Amino acid sequence: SAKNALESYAFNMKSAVEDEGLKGKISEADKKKVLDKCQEVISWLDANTLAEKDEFEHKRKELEQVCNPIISGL
Repeated sequence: SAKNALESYAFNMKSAVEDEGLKGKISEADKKKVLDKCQEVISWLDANTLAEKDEFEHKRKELEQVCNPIISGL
């Protein structure tokens, strides 16, 4: 269930930056970029549930790279 993993992961990063406390711990730009990216994958997840595992696996890598610069300061 790489789809479930991906969406939860994207939800998690999105929730973390958009968290009412972490919202002042991360910079607006990082918060924005990861949220937008999380929305990108999340809206894609909803569209490509039939994707292969590697599609999500790569999407995970993508999402990780967007949140990574933000998570490294969180």
